Amino acid sequence: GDWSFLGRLLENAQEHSTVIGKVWLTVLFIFRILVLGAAAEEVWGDEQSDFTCNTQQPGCENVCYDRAFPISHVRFWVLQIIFVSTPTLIYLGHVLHLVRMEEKRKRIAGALLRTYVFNIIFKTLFEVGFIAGQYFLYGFQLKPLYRCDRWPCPNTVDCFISRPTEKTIFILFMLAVACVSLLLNVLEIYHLGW
Amino acid sequence: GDWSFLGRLLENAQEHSTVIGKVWLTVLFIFRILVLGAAAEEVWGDEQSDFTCNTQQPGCENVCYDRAFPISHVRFWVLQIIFVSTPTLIYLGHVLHLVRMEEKRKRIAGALLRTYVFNIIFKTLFEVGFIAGQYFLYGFQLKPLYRCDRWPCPNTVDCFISRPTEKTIFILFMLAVACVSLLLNVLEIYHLGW
Amino acid sequence: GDWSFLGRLLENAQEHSTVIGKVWLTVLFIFRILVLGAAAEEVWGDEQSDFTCNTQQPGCENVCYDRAFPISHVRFWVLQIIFVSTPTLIYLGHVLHLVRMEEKRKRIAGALLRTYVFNIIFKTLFEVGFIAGQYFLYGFQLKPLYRCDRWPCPNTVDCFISRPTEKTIFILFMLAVACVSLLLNVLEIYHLGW
Amino acid sequence: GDWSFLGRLLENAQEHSTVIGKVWLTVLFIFRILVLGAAAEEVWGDEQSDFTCNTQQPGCENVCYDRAFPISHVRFWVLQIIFVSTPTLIYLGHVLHLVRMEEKRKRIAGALLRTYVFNIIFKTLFEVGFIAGQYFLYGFQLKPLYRCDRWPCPNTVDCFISRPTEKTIFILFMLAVACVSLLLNVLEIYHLGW
Amino acid sequence: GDWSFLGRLLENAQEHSTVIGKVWLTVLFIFRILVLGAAAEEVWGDEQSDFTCNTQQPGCENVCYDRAFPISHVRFWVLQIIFVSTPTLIYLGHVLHLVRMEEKRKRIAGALLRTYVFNIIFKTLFEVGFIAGQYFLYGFQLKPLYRCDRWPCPNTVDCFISRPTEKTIFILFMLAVACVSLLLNVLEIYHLGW
Amino acid sequence: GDWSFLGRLLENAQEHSTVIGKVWLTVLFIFRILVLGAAAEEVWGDEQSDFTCNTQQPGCENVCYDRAFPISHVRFWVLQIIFVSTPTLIYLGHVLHLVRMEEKRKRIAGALLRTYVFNIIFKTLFEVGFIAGQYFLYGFQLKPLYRCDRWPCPNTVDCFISRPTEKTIFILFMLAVACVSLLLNVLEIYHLGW
Ligand SMILES: CCCCCCCCCCCCCC(=O)OC[C@H](COP(=O)([O-])OCC[N+](C)(C)C)OC(=O)CCCCCCCCCCCCC
Ligand SMILES: CCCCCCCCCCCCCC(=O)OC[C@H](COP(=O)([O-])OCC[N+](C)(C)C)OC(=O)CCCCCCCCCCCCC
Ligand SMILES: CCCCCCCCCCCCCC(=O)OC[C@H](COP(=O)([O-])OCC[N+](C)(C)C)OC(=O)CCCCCCCCCCCCC
Ligand SMILES: CCCCCCCCCCCCCC(=O)OC[C@H](COP(=O)([O-])OCC[N+](C)(C)C)OC(=O)CCCCCCCCCCCCC
Ligand SMILES: CCCCCCCCCCCCCC(=O)OC[C@H](COP(=O)([O-])OCC[N+](C)(C)C)OC(=O)CCCCCCCCCCCCC
Ligand SMILES: CCCCCCCCCCCCCC(=O)OC[C@H](COP(=O)([O-])OCC[N+](C)(C)C)OC(=O)CCCCCCCCCCCCC
Repeated sequence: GDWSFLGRLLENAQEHSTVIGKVWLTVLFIFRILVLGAAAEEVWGDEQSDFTCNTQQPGCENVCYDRAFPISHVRFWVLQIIFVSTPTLIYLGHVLHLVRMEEKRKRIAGALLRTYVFNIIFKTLFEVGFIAGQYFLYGFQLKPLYRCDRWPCPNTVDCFISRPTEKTIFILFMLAVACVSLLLNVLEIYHLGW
Repeated sequence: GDWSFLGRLLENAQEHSTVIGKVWLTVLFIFRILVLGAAAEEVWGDEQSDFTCNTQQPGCENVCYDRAFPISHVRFWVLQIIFVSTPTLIYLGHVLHLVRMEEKRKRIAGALLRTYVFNIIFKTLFEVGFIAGQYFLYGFQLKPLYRCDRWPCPNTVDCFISRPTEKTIFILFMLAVACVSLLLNVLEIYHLGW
Repeated sequence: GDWSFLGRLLENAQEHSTVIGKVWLTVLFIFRILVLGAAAEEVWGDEQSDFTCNTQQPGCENVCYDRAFPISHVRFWVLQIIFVSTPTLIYLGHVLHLVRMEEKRKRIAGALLRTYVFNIIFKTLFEVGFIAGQYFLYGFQLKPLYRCDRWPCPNTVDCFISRPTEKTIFILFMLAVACVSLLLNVLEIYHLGW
Repeated sequence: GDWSFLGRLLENAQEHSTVIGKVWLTVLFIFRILVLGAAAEEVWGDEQSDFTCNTQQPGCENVCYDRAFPISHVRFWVLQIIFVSTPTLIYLGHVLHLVRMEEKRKRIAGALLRTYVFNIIFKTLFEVGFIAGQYFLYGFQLKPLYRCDRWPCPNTVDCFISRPTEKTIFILFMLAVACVSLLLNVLEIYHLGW
Repeated sequence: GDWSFLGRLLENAQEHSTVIGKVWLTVLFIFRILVLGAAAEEVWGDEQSDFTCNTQQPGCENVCYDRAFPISHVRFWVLQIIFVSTPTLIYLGHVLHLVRMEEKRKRIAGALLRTYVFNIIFKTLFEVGFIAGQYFLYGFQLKPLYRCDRWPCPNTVDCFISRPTEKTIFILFMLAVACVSLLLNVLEIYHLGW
Repeated sequence: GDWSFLGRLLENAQEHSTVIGKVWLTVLFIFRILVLGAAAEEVWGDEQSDFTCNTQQPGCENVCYDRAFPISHVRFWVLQIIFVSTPTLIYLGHVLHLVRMEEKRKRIAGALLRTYVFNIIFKTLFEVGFIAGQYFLYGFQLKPLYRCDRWPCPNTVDCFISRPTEKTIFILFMLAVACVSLLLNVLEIYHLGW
């Protein structure tokens, strides 16, 4: 998609953020947004086209793909990116507001300190939450075979998924990127406190 | 699509708007435009391609998809974005006109105050209206099965929709974003009055 | 498509135009160009792919789609945009030429006044003309069923169109946008005269 | 495609050219490049996909499409644009070279006059030539039916073309644009001579 | 594809190059890169999709397309562009290095002269080489029929190619462009020597 | 995909890097990123669409493509580019941090020297590693035939790959580019030490 607006906002965040925060933003842009655009979106292009079920029942493939993949992985990662980014926008807005107020009348202390720490907190929580949701929804291994018993499918039908190994690889890659982001938030807290 | 022109106009609106207004515009750009471009448009890519009806009647799938989905959701959201944005453009134009007039001769009071409040009002009305239209047209749950009795379909035919669960998720996501926009307009009114 | 060049020219037109003219250009960019790019072009993507005729005759679907839709709607709107825009480019060029001449030697009167009024006139005429052509070619309701008797089709065949309801909606939307443009040209004339 | 580089060069040409030349370049950008990108390329998207021949012979559709359409129209127009543009680049380069030489040492006369006139000449010749080639290759009406007798086709087979009416419309549109370009070159010559 | 980076580098090369070199770069950008992007890539879009073999043997079309077209033409031209461009980048880098060194301490002679001449030489060699490779691999006429005897094909099968005439036209066009580039390099050498 | 952000970061790296480093970055941008975008991604577009297995077993093609190509080549190259780039970003960040610190108070020595050398080291290791992984996973020749015995396939089935020769060519091209990158890192080390 088009991430230019968010790109500008997060560059401005880089202008006003800790070094570890800059590392976090660079990770976000290179290892998550870029990887989705260049690589992952082409793996999931034929997710439903190349999803094959051994049946002659109309509508069984559709409902079985819907049950196998309620939300697609790529979409889930998109939402994860947006949500983990939002706190940074909040902090950047607080900063610009204080700057405008100073200008009206006539560098991390007071409200900025607290707000930044809270930003860190929320980023961490959201990240952990998406990780856990991904685990409980799919785990971290996409098996080639999916057995479906949803109406209109007669008895249990066997269905086969496109590119399970490649998808598995990218699932783990993005999970590792998320864990790196968590480590970076922890390091930022430590740096602040000491 | 290409939202760059609107992007520039709404950035200019950010230059001249309340803090809560800036939050509203950031929500608009990140949670609605971006989500449509990156995520939702790929969910609805195969809306009619993967729409399957259990019949051998030529033309039944077409008329049954037309009856099930008169306007697509993504298109409806596009129109919603445009319409909720228009008032902001009107207010921005009023502002630039007053600036040009001052320049000819030789900061929210008088006409700007009223016009801004009215902008808020219209944004709210339009938002609520689209929400209600969405509800009365589709509700907020897209069932996998759609039973169609429209000519040329013989008797009632069963038809099956692509990605009902994912579409349901995104419907609710966008509804929640709209409700957040409403809360923001209310907060802006309150801030003005007090 | 790519409207950037025209975008720049019409922004320059905004630099030199009446307030109502600025409103007209904003309408052009937001409600016509943007709507086509984001929404309408995806409705008409499968116009011929999902056009189904109940026959086993080779070539009947092609000739029946050609007879049903001689020019596609989206293409017609593209041409409408270009043509209604041209006068504005003519006026902008007259303006830049006078500016260059002043520069050589060493704000709406004389030739600029007349030329601007004529621009208005032409914009109006073209708009009305496209509206009427659209009406006489298609009307403003796209029926799902189209009965075709063109060779090689044997006797009369029934053919079915993709997304008739959505297309009908967008037809009316664009017609209303055109009528708004007409009202704006009328208002601009009135403002000039008084 | 991507016409940005050529766009920049021809904008520079506008910086150094007659008023009628500026009109010519605006015509080139709006009525030929833009129309191809936004409209014509979508008419010819399914030129071979929706080309249907009434036969069961493998390879007959391919050779019959190749014989019906040796070069596609859109490609022919692309080449026409490039070739009619080249002279303008030559003149612009002559100009920049003279400017650089003046700079080394320490507004249409001499070499610039001749070179510009010759540019006009070549533009005219190329235009007329492409027009005539288009006529002799296709004429200006694309008939729906094409009868093909090329091996491997057995006896004569009937083949049917996609969107003949729409293609016919756009053929005539582009021909009229080319004739307007010719009129503009003639007017430029007249302006120079008088 | 995206040629913007290379575009910037070669514009910088234009800043520091002979007039004939500027002509060469303009040829490169307009007649080779642009033609590929706008025109040729759409001719070769369905190279394998519309490649039809008269057989019922699974896998024969794949191996016969692979034997007929080991490397596609468009890809070959892409590589040709890259390779003929590289020397220019080398010369530009030599230039910028000398400029930086002058800056540290505190216009074609010495090392720059030799390096530029060598650039010319390499460009010529590479060009000639690609031309000859194209000839020995395909010649300059793409016949519609290709007879294939590669396993798993039983005996010899007849296979038919998409758009042979159009491809033939573009092959010759690009060959002529390459010969023009050669003439330009020769002219540049002559200009230097005299 | 979209490499603009990385492009900016690596341009900044060029601002602060050795000449051989600049050559390395130019190689990265021209011979790896550009080649993937313009050429390789179109070779691997139909990797699974045109993958044909001689069987009537549902799901055998999917599992046999997954076993033949666990990760696609293009995706592997994408990851290779990202990883070999990361060290350069680390070094650039170290540099900008030292610059900011100098600014607070009031050119390759100390920490910058070590960090740069380590960057070189890591780039080399990663490169070699990806090379070896590519070899052990696929080798450097993609055979047309792949024999598959994975469930649900009955006994051993023959499967055929799209464009094996072209893919083989590009595999070797990218391997040679990687070896050139290795030579450049070695040359940079030598230049530093002497
Ligand atoms: C503010 C934070 C709010 C958090 C709210 C959490 C709400 C949790 C509701 C718990 C209801 C559980 C009941 C249930 O769900 O019924 C079981 C059903 C799965 O059925 P199954 O066991 O057969 O396996 C499924 C196999 N299949 C994947 C092929 C289908 O559904 C599942 O378990 C899938 C559950 C997926 C949960 C996704 C949570 C996303 C959290 C995002 C947080 C973002 C923070 C900003
Ligand atoms: C300035 C504001 C003007 C507002 C004008 C509102 C006009 C309301 C006209 C009321 C006519 C009702 C009669 C009717 O419509 O016949 C019923 C028919 C649905 O048939 P059904 O009951 O079988 O279920 C349908 C199930 N199916 C979805 C699968 C097809 O159609 C429906 O109800 C669908 C109705 C959808 C209404 C959409 C309203 C959009 C408002 C946008 C506001 C924007 C403000 C800027
Ligand atoms: C400078 C201005 C010049 C204006 C020139 C106007 C020329 C008018 C020529 C009049 C000839 C009428 C004879 C005729 O056309 O035979 C009837 C035939 C339709 O047959 P049908 O009755 O069975 O229904 C058709 C149903 N079907 C749509 C499914 C096919 O064709 C039609 O009526 C369709 C006619 C469509 C007219 C489109 C006019 C566009 C104007 C654009 C103006 C732009 C200004 C800048
Ligand atoms: C520097 C200027 C050089 C100009 C060189 C002109 C060379 C002319 C060669 C004359 C040879 C004629 C013999 C011939 O060609 O055999 C006839 C054959 C058509 O067979 P057919 O009669 O059955 O109808 C064809 C029906 N079908 C279209 C469905 C296939 O081919 C045709 O006539 C098609 C001929 C198409 C000519 C295209 C000329 C393009 C000029 C571009 C100028 C650009 C200037 C910068
Ligand atoms: C630094 C410069 C290094 C240059 C190295 C040149 C190496 C030449 C190796 C010579 C081996 C010849 C043996 C051979 O190849 O066996 C014959 C076989 C073709 O079989 P066939 O006769 O049946 O016809 C083929 C018909 N079919 C196209 C449908 C398949 O293959 C062919 O001849 C096709 C040969 C294609 C050669 C392409 C050379 C590209 C040069 C690029 C230079 C770039 C400079 C920067
Ligand atoms: C920090 C560095 C960590 C490096 C960790 C290396 C871990 C190595 C694990 C070794 C396990 C070997 C067991 C195994 O794998 O079972 C054999 C199985 C292949 O079965 P097969 O023999 O039948 O042939 C396969 C033919 N087929 C391609 C059509 C499927 O799998 C294979 O061998 C394929 C193995 C592919 C290895 C890819 C390594 C990528 C390294 C990237 C380094 C990036 C540095 C930043």
